[PDB]
Amino acid sequence: FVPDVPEGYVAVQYAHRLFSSSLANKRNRVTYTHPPTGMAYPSPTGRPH
Amino acid sequence: QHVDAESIMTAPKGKLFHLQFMDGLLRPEPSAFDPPASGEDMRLIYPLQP
Amino acid sequence: QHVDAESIMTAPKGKLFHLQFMDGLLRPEPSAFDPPASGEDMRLIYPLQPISVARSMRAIVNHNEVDRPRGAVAPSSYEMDTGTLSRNGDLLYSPVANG
Repeated sequence: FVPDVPEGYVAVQYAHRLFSSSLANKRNRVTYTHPPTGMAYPSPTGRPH
Repeated sequence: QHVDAESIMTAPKGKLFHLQFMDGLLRPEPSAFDPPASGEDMRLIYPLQP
Repeated sequence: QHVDAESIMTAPKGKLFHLQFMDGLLRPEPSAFDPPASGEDMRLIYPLQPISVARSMRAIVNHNEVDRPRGAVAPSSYEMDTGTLSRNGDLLYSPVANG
């Protein structure tokens, strides 16, 4: 079994440039910036599929 | 102190719980160059009232 | 160490002084609510020339807000162009353009 990727997902090559330190509510969180939207998400929760 | 969700869902009615809440207003800001720590703080139980 | 202005104005010529300088770039920021301290830091002696002439790199750290810390210094491209040994034995950098 190989689970199929769901309809809503966006393919994204891993790169060291995607991940970075950032301020977010008084913590130096490991933010990921989504390459399409450009939006930064410090939390592992709530990131785009 | 910490209140397990187990005891919250399984105590007899009339048990009086003692939840604690942080006021985060005076929490220190992290140093600008300090590396991010792993982990995410979480809160499962919340009030319905102020 | 500290160099007294007295010794600076009164040493015989040819004395070799050893001044020290702080790089303040990585200095910690004060807490937002912490009370101000009394006092003022001061510096009486200064260079007439750039001092960090040997500096290859600076501030190898991340800043949590900005894309790079101000005054951060990447290594020169020349530190890393292995180039080629030439037929003479002379070292060369890589050609900048073809031919």
